[PDB]
Amino acid sequence: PKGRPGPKGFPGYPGPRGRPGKKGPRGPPG
Amino acid sequence: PDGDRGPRGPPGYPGDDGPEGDPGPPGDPG
Amino acid sequence: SKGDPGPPGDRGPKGPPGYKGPPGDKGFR
Repeated sequence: PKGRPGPKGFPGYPGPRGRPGKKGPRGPPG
Repeated sequence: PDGDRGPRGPPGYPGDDGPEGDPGPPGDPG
Repeated sequence: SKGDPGPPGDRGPKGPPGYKGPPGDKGFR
């Protein structure tokens, strides 16, 4: 007799990291 | 017996834009 | 006899958050 279907594959790689965060707010006046 | 495990899934999608940068330095005194 | 191949795996997790951004500009004089 034919066996059962094999198990589901493993998940793929984690996705690429997101873009670097936005540049910070401008600092206070001197 | 069970068949082969299936193929790995495709790569994940991109992550979020990162944390905002630090506030900048103050203007020169002033 | 050996069974048929299993189904494809899930798409991988969403990627990690980006690295922290650069320092903000110097303030107005």
